[PDB]
Amino acid sequence: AEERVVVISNSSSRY
Amino acid sequence: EGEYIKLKVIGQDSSEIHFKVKMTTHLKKLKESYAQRQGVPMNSLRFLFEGQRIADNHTPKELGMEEEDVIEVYQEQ
Repeated sequence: AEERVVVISNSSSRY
Repeated sequence: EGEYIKLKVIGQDSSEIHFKVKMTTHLKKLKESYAQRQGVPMNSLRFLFEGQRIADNHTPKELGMEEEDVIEVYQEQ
């Protein structure tokens, strides 16, 4: 398996 | 700007997915992403750090985690 690295990162609303 | 640390998450089958998180990240976000990628419900899994249960609102800072620390995933079941 290849290495796997996952990065864990309102007035305009219309509804 | 604080730095990401990279954690290794080891599954029941010894597969690995690494996650970058900040020291203040609530680890529910890692749990949810892992479960999504495994295609199973988050509540079917328990996530351990040094054998102790990782809470949704635990942070790496609270757990004393560092670069290259390991999280193990077991069935809840």
